Amino acid sequence: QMRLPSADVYRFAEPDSEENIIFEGIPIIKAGTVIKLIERLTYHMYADPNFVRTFLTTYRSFCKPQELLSLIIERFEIPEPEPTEADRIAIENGDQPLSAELKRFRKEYIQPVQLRVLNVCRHWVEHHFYDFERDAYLLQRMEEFIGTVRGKAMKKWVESITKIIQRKKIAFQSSPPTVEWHISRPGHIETFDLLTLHPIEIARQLTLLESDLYRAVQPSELVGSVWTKEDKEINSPNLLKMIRHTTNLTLWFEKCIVETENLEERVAVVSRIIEILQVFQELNNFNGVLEVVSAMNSSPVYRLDHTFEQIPSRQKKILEEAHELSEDHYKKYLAKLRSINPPCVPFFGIYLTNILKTEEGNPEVLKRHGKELINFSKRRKVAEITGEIQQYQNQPYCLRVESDIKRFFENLNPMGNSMEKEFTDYLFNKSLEIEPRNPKPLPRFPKKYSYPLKSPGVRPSNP
Repeated sequence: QMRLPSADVYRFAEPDSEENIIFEGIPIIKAGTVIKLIERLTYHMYADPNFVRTFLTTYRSFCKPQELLSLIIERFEIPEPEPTEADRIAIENGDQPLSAELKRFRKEYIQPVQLRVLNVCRHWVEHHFYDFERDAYLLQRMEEFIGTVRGKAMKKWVESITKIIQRKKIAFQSSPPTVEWHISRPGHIETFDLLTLHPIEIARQLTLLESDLYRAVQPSELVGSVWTKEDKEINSPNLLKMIRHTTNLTLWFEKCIVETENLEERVAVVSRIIEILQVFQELNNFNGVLEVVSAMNSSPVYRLDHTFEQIPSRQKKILEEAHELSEDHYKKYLAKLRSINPPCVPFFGIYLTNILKTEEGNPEVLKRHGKELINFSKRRKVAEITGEIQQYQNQPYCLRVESDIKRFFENLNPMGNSMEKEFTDYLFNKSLEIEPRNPKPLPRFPKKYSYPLKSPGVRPSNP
């Protein structure tokens, strides 16, 4: 083969050994030092698409962005062998032509490695620009590096990378159905509520909202269970925003239910929420369907036997059928998802559960002769889970946004100023009040709504 740089001048020349890289054409990396991982992330022998994508999605769980950039730049700066004093003089004179060995080295090692590095930089800014958005110094270094790279073969890469960075920094194929209105009138946000807005529109606007929340979540926000750790707000902003939306919506449904003390009005409320679930299902917004199921199964709501006994049989069946989605480890849901095409808002809860388990259930590193190697197979397993999330992030819903309804829901704050525990306890105590435990009979309560409770139904007013 050909002689690579000396270890005392280039760190990525160290031959592979059982102590620096472990494998599972193109072998699969199981573990290794950051150095070897980076070496293979830009291997000169061949391209490694799957490793590049997996590495860029999960590296933060084992290497800082600043250090990664330093490492790939260090990788890029390949030194050439130093000449002797005899060779130096031989060059001043016209003694010999350019070393065929050096020519080969430049062509077979340096150029290919350098191109691999630029390919990583390209994928980095294209799929994970948020690293540079969150760290200005990082963006400066990258731009400085790319901005000084010079070479005929690399010009095209510099151009491409530069274009992506620029556009990142600055930053209906069909007629949608007519917006539906019920009691509340357009523009009159003061009357907006669960029973006053049209159930169809509540479902549509929530689907649009949830679709956007979903599409913004990046896989790296789940890697290393970072959304549950100290720097969660920085590493998982999009994921938290969606989780919080879900918590708030579920709590809002529960709230609407238990605060409606009159039995007939509460039955009306539950029935309307189920109608909303019907439209969520209609739009393939499983996230929404399950938020409803979650509310119905909550401590304060599930125990309201007199309320569920009073809802229409047809809706009891509709709720039962949807409830089956989560049953037995989401067996029915997972099967249903496999044959679904977008637009769709998948249930996210499952991804979080699986990752938490995979993250806790696997070792951060792998011991070899006492040396800690990064367990890359673990990262590949997590990437397998997150890779599924991106499936429905590219197709928008053909539904028109209603800015006022959208705002109403973006601002939902069921808990008011009270805290989590305090509110959850309040809801359960409200449940016990409207439907007391066994011995005590069901007390009657006065109506709280002054408008009709009759639902307009979930069939769009197309005519």
